[PDB]
Amino acid sequence: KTRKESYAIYVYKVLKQVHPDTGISSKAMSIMNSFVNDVFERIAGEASRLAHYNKRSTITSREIQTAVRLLLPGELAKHAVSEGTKAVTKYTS
Amino acid sequence: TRKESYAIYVYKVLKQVHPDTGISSKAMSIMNSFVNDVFERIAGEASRLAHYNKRSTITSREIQTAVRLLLPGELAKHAVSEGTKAVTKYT
Amino acid sequence: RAKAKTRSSRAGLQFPVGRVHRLLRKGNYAERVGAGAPVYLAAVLEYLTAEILELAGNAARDNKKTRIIPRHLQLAVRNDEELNKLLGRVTIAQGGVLPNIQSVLL
Amino acid sequence: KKPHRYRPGTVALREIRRYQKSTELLIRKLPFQRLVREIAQDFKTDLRFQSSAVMALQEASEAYLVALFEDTNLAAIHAKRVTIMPKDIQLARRIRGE
Amino acid sequence: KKPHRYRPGTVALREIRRYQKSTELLIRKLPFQRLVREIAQDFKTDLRFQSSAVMALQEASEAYLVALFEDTNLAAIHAKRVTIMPKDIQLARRIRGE
Amino acid sequence: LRDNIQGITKPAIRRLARRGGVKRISGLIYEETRGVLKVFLENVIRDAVTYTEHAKRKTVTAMDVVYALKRQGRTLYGF
Amino acid sequence: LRDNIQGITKPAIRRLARRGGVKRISGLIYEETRGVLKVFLENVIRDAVTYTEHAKRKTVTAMDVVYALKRQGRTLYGF
DNA sequence: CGCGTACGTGCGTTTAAGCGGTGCTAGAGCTGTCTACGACCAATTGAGCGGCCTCGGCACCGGGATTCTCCAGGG
DNA sequence: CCCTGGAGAATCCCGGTGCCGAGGCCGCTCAATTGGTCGTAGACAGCTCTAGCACCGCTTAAACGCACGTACGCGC
Repeated sequence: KTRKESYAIYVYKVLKQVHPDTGISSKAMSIMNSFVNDVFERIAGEASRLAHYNKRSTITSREIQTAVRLLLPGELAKHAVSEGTKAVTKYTS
Repeated sequence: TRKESYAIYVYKVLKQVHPDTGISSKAMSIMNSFVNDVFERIAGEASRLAHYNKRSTITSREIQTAVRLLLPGELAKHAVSEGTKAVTKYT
Repeated sequence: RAKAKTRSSRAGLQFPVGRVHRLLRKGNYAERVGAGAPVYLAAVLEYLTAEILELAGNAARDNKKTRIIPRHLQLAVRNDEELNKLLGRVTIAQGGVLPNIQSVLL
Repeated sequence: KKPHRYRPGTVALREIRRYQKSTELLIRKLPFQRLVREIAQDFKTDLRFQSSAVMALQEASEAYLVALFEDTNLAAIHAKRVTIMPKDIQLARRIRGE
Repeated sequence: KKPHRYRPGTVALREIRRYQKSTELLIRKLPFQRLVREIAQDFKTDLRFQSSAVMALQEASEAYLVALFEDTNLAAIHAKRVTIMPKDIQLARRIRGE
Repeated sequence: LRDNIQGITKPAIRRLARRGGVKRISGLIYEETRGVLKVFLENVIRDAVTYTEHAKRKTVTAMDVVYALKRQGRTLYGF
Repeated sequence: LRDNIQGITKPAIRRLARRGGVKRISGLIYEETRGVLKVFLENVIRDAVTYTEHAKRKTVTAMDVVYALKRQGRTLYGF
C-alpha cells in the first residue's frame, strides 16, 4: 500500500549497535519515532528561526549547531556538538 | 536603511476608537512587539496547519483555524466575525 | 554513473541523511538547506536515540527484562537529569511517573 | 478471634507502590469515552472519535492529572499536612498558569 | 516624647501599593549590569553588552522574580502563614517545572 | 448524553492519586478534579475540533489529538 | 569580576517582594532569591551567548535577548 | 495556648548609583568582489516496507516461599 | 509505656503453556543516489562612525548595621 515515513528500523539499528542482546516492542518503537520527530521539528524550527533572525536564506551546519545548544542544556549539549562535528568532518573527508 | 514597523498603523486604529488620547514611544514599541509576536504565532500555526493536512497553500481558513486555536473564549469568535466581514468586503 | 553509496555510511552514521535533508526542504523551514545541515541533524538525533536506548536497556536489565517496554523509556528519561529537563513538558504514554516516596510519607 | 484491622495509610502507601510501578491505565475506557462525546457534543454535533483517538486522549489526561496530583501532594507536606485539600489543587493551577 | 512607632506590617502594605502602581525599576542598574558580565564571562571572555541589552535582561528578570514572589506569597496563606520561606520558592519552581 | 462527569469514579480518582504519591485524599477532592478534568478536556477537544474541521473531516483522529496537545506544551509520545 | 552576586542588595530583594504582594520577608530568602536569579540569568544569557556567536557578533544586542527569552516562553515586549 | 527569636520599624553612618563629561578603540553596517553551493534537470538504483513465515518473552496459572508487618506477652 | 516472639495476608521468585506480537525474509518500487549547470547567498577585504568601555566629582538617595518589641513561626 502507501508507504509512511517512520524511523522504526533506524532506532532498531541504533539499539542493536550498543545493545545487541535486547529487543523492543512496537509501542516503544512508536514512542521513539514520536521522540525523533518532535526533536526534529524543534531543531529545524529553531534553525529556520535562526536563518530568518540573521536575514539568511540557507540553513548550514552552524544553524544546527546553534539550535542544539539552545534546546539541549549543558552536559548533554557538548556530546551532540562533538558527534555533530565529527560527522561533518567525516562527511567532508 | 529602512526598518519595517507598525507604529503608524496602531496610531490610525487608536484615533478610530479613541481620538482623545495619544501614545508614547515605549508604548508604541510594546504594541509593535505585540503585533509581531502574534504575527509569528498565527502564521506559525497556519504554516503548521498546512503541513498537517499536506496543504501547499495557506488560505483564509488557515488563519481562521489558527485564531480559534490561539485566542480563547469569545475573543476568537469576535475576530472570526471581524475576519469574515473583511473577506466579504473584499469581494 | 558511480556506485550509489549512501550518505549515512560516508559520515559513519546509521540515520538516513537523505531523508533528513528531504523533510528540511519540504517542511517549510528555509529557501535552501546546506550540505552539512542533514549530517549535523542526523548525528544529534542518533546521540539522543542512543543515549535514551542505553539507559532504557539499563532500566530493562534492572527488573530482568529483555523486551523494551514503554515504562523503560519513561524510566530512562526521568532518571537522567538532562533528559528530565529536555522532556519536562513531554507526556509519555504507558509510562506513568517515577516510583518515589516522600521521606515524611513513611 | 480478631480481625486484621489495617491502620489507614499503610495500605495507601502500599497502593502507591503498586500503582507507581504499574503500567496499565487506572480509569476505565468506557466511562472516559462517554465523557469525551458529551463534552464534544456541546461544541459540534454528529462528531465521532476513533478508538486510538480516545486512547491518546485518555493517556494524556491521566498523566496531566497525575502530575497535578504530585504537585498537590508536595504542597500538602509543605503546609505541614498529610491529606490533600481542594484548595491545594486551586493553588497548583494558579502557580502553573492554568 | 514618643515616636509614632508604626506597627510591624503597616509599612509593608504601604510599599505594596506604591510599587504595584509605579513602574520604576527596583533593582539598581549597575549592580545588575556587572552581574551579567561575570555570568557571561564563563561562556565568553571577550564579550560586550549593549545599554539596551542589559536593559532588556533586567526587566525580564524583575518580572520573573515578582511573578515567582507572587507564587511564593500565596503558598504561605496556603500553609497558614504570612512569611515567605525558601521552601516556598522551591515549591514554586518544582510546580512550574523550572 | 447527560451526567457524564460522574463517569470518573471516586476510586478512579483515588487510583490516580496513588500514582501521584498522595497519602490521603479528601472527600471534596473528587468533585474538584472532575471540574479540573472537564476544563482540561474542554480545551484539548475544542482544539482538536478545530483541527478536525480544518481537514474537512467528521471524525477526530489521534493525529489531531497530538497536535492539540502539542501547541499547549503538553506533547504526547506514542499517539 | 568577583563578588557580584551580592549586587542584588537586601532592600532590592525586599522591593521585588513588595511588588509581588509579599507582606513579610524572611532573612533566609535573600540567599535563595540570589540563587534563583543566578540560575535564571545563567540560562537566558547563555542562550543569548549562542545567538551572539551565530550572528558573527562579539557584542550581545537586545534583539538576541528577546529571541533567547522567546524560546523559553518568556517573551518580552518593548525590547 | 504558650515560647521565643527574628524579622518589622526606626534611623546613624558609610557607600556606591547615577548624571554629566572626557577619550578611544571594539566592532556592526555598508559597499564591492569573487566564489563555491544547492534547486533543478536527466539518469539511474537499492533497501525500506507491506506482508508472510517463524519464533520466543513474558502474561497467565498456580506453587511455593521468604519477608517485612501487626498483635499479644513480658519487663 | 517500650521491647520482642509468633502468625495473617499482600507480595516476590519460580515451574509449565503458548501465543500473539516481534524478528527475519521476498521483492520491488518509490524515494534515495550520481553527474552537470547555473543564479545566487555567502565569505572576504577596506571605511567608517556611532555606541560602549574605563575613569573622574559629587551628591544623594540607596544600602549595611544596631536597638527595641509585638505580629507571627513554631512547639504542644
